[PDB]
Amino acid sequence: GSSGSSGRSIRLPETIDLGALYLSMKDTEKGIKELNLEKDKKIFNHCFTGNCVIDWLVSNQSVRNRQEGLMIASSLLNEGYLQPAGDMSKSAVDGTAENPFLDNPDAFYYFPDSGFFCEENSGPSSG
Repeated sequence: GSSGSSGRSIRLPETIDLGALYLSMKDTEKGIKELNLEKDKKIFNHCFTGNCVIDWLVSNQSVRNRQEGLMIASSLLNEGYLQPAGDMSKSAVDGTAENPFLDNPDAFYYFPDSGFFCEENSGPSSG
């Protein structure tokens, strides 16, 4: 255990700790549910959509509304708690945007701990 906060103002909710939050999402029943979708000829396993993440925070009484979860969800991607999956969010976390999160149902995300494995789905060719 080690504490010692510093600074004039605090953007993030001092009453919360990203680290502790990410743990709640790791839960099977008290965490964010994942799925198996295929994009850009690639089936990402153990991947969840954006919206799901945002809501998951609201339902857990972590935020007041979606927008509110935008910060918590965005920070998770800045620290590493969340990993982008798809040229969609990927282009964001790389682009010049205060928040890498897209709070969109088309944006996928995976945990750095969850057994994430991407499989390239080949296509039917001729000859």
